[PDB]
Amino acid sequence: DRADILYNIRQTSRPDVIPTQRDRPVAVSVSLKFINILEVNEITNEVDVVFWQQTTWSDRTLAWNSSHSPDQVSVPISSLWVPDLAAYNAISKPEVLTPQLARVVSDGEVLYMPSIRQRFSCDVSGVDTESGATCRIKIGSWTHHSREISVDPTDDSEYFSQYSRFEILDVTQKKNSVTYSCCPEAYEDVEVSLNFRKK
Amino acid sequence: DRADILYNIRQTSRPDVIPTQRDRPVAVSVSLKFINILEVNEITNEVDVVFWQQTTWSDRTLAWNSSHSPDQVSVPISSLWVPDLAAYNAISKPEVLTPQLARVVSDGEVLYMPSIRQRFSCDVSGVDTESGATCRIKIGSWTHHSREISVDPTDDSEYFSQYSRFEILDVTQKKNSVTYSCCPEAYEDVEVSLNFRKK
Amino acid sequence: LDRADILYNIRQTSRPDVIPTQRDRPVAVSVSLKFINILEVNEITNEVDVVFWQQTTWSDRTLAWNSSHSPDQVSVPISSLWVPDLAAYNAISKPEVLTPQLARVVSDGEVLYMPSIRQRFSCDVSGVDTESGATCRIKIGSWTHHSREISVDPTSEYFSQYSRFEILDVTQKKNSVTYSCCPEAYEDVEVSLNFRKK
Amino acid sequence: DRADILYNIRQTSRPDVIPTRPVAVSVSLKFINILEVNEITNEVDVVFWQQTTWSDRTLAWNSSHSPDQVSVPISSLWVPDLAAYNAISKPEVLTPQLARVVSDGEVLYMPSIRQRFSCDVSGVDTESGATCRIKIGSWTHHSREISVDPTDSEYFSQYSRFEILDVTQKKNSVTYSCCPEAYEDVEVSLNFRKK
Amino acid sequence: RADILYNIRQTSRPDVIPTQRDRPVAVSVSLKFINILEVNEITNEVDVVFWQQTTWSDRTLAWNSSPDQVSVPISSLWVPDLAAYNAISKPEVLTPQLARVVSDGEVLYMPSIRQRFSCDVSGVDTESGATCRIKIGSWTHHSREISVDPSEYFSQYSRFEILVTQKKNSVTYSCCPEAYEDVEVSLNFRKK
Ligand SMILES: Cn1cncc1/C=C1\CCN=C1c1cccnc1
Ligand SMILES: Cn1cncc1/C=C1\CCN=C1c1cccnc1
Ligand SMILES: Cn1cncc1/C=C1\CCN=C1c1cccnc1
Ligand SMILES: Cn1cncc1/C=C1\CCN=C1c1cccnc1
Ligand SMILES: Cn1cncc1/C=C1\CCN=C1c1cccnc1
Repeated sequence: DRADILYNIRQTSRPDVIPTQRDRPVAVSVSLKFINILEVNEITNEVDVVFWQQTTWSDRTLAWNSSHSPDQVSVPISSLWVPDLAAYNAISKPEVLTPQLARVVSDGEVLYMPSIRQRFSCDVSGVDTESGATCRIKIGSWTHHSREISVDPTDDSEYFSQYSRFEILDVTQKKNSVTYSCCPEAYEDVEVSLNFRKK
Repeated sequence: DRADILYNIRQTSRPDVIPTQRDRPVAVSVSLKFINILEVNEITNEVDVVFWQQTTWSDRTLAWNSSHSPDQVSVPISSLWVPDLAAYNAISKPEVLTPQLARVVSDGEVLYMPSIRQRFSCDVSGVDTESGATCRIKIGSWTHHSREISVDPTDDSEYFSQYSRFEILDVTQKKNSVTYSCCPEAYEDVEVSLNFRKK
Repeated sequence: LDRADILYNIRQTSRPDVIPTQRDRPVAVSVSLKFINILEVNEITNEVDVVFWQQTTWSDRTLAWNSSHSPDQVSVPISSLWVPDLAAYNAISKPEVLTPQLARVVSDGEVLYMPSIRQRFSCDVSGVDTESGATCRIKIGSWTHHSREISVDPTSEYFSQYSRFEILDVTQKKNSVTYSCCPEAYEDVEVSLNFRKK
Repeated sequence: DRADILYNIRQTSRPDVIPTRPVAVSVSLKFINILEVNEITNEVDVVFWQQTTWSDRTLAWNSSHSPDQVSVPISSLWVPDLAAYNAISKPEVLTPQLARVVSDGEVLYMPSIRQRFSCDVSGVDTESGATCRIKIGSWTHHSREISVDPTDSEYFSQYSRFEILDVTQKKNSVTYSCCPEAYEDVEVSLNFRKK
Repeated sequence: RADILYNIRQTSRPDVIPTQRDRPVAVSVSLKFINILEVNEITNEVDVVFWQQTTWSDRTLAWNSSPDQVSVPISSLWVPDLAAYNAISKPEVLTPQLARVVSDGEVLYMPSIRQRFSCDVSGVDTESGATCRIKIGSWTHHSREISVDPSEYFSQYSRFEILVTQKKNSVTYSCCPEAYEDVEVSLNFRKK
């Protein structure tokens, strides 16, 4: 049934179409687990970090009966709709470090969690402070407003490399909504706050 | 129904044909919102900047009925005709940092606004004074002259990063039309004047 | 059967997007790293840049043919094949693959893929100047298939005379790990590269 | 109709087939910037417009009651396999890779390119200047299949650390040891100096 | 000439080694060194530019000699999967990726390549200089499938000078029972 399931997903799902249920927004969960902090610059206020970007959402049309079938499959993301998330204050392309496969569950829920390396512009002052710096990253949909996509956040140092020259103090995630000057609509995002200190 | 709207587009879009409309030029709007200034060099006169390149134009073929269907949708740009804009004094290709989706309205109006990192050759003198420097970026079509394509420009620190170590004194944008030595036709560009200084 | 015939059949039966499980059991991937070079280390940042042959074998019994009177093996580009989704967990760059992306398929269905790879890691570089030397640990495991669908197991001679470093020992350990977020276990091979400066 | 002209092109251009009587290719470089110079390694980094023209009569159409010119993606056209022999990086193409096609089958491709070369940089701080020679030619076509013909500080950047004294172009034929066919190249000479 | 490309597209099998009978494909390789660009005697690494002349025969491509040759995209043809074992970067190919095809089936591919190698740089400044050896061979075809058999274009603006030899070698590795043929290129050069 596993090739069957991939087949059913590809015949049934269009990657270029938002899986909106009954003209409700598509609820996406976003969550970052930091793995490393590689380059910090206090003169230019730029940081280099590696993290797992956990992204989950639902496409109920994908679902299948798993009484005698596998409960899950791994699928190339090029066969799915994936939300067009962006980090607003990113100053580089995000470098994907892991195979780009999503996990689909028989109920129609999807998990995509690449490990990503990326550079951001953010407040770095206090890095050499026992209070540490707090760097804020904002992530949301680039071209879908809140009527279509809604972004909700789900040991902060649990998988953090210990060989990093930095140490994490806390990670906190909060939901925001913003309307920009060019356009009438609002865009939901998550601000992740990364509190870290040099060692 | 968002799916039915998109198939229609995929069927009739013609990515390689200017939606020219009866030998009148396509009227393109171009507008930059500077987001960050990352590096500057007074001796080489080079600049590294991140900006939103907002681009709008009409494709009539793309229109549909929004009465019982949605007003607009996100489309991959690989599925559309896109203006062949180039920045004349660019010295790198643009690194596109965001998903390459454009917004298409049922009236055929297309919005495409990517965050872009690029490096330019321009006048950096003054960057360390209070008066600041004035760097000019020129954007036009590369292969469509005045009759085929027209570009028109349409708060300057509204989206600028507060963690940048530069700041914007003013942004101004004026239209222009130039004939080159090689060929008789004229080309339109938008001239953008970034007046900024080191904080 | 000729080489063309074998490739034709592989293209007819291969399904690059779908794991080739035998009934119930997990695909048993084998992995061993053969280190060729250690190019840049940083004692301050704890980052290494290494070159290695990633020898990877596994079985896809659907590909099999009778080779009594035909070739026993062919080379196939990996896009024609299902390949395991292995990741180095503590890598901080993509793998630069240096060799032609070709796999070797045996008539019984065994597959061998062994790319030469240059990659950068985040590991312990302390003591690289010491007699004890440094011990960098590289962790490799399936990224999206848990232990019931993929298992990985471990299977200095070709290390460059010209590197600025010498190898002391290379050991491997198997781990199985369930993570905070998700209910499954994921297997990996931990390789320990014990090296020091000449 | 402009759509109609492209449709015709797609089913009329064999991108893999040269259209021949050697194809006559015109090459000229208009320099936009000199970005780096390294007097010790003899390396230069430059930005230039590559004007490339050639005829593809197979592509022609009727100009009356018809648009005289269209913009076409080069991926859909044959294009000369030009290469710079003293290049030491791949060309970064800074512009959209579209050609323009006239109704009489004349073709224009003029990308903006950044590229690094190995050439003589001695004298760049001299009043006389330095003279950097770039040689361009077809890589796999000999004289009987392709000839290259060559057709100023005019578009050169005011903000460059350097200025152009003179640009000159010559034609050459060369036979290499490996193969007995002849290859034509246009040698472009750049006399420039630090201001 | 359009017809020849049509046939080649028609009969050419890019993924299938074109072995005749039971014998291996004879691949000729030779490097023409054009430029040595960087050198690091500390790390023993070099960055060079060379032309790689690679030639071999594929008879599924032949035509009744119409002109003798045509230029083809290598994407249209089987190409030998040579790799340089002591490479530490991917090849950066600087020329159009086009192969010349003779009517008899001879194929010639010669790109200009820029690559960094790991080799012996010790003494490059010395009168003796250093000597880098670049080993080149098929990565996944053993000696029964592929056999590999082996200075006037150097740039005068290079900061380096060349005092070049080529040798055949055949290697059986610990993992596997077959032998892999290679060519070792030996290059003695010093700082100018
Ligand atoms: C700045 N920003 C944050 N999240 C999304 C955006 C981009 C905007 C703001 C409004 N218009 C859009 C848009 C619409 C269509 C295509 N691309 C961007
Ligand atoms: C320099 N420039 C500014 N805007 C567009 C250009 C490019 C030029 C100048 C005129 N001829 C063209 C051309 C013609 C055909 C194909 N590509 C470019
Ligand atoms: C950290 N790690 C090691 N091996 C795999 C992972 C990633 C995780 C573990 C939890 N679930 C996954 C997953 C599942 C589906 C898609 N992507 C990631
Ligand atoms: C050095 N050069 C200048 N123009 C062409 C060349 C390359 C050579 C030398 C002769 N024949 C070739 C060739 C033939 C087929 C494919 N690639 C290169
Ligand atoms: C190390 N080396 C030198 N020349 C070729 C090689 C690669 C080898 C050695 C034996 N087995 C392989 C192989 C076989 C199939 C696919 N990939 C690699």
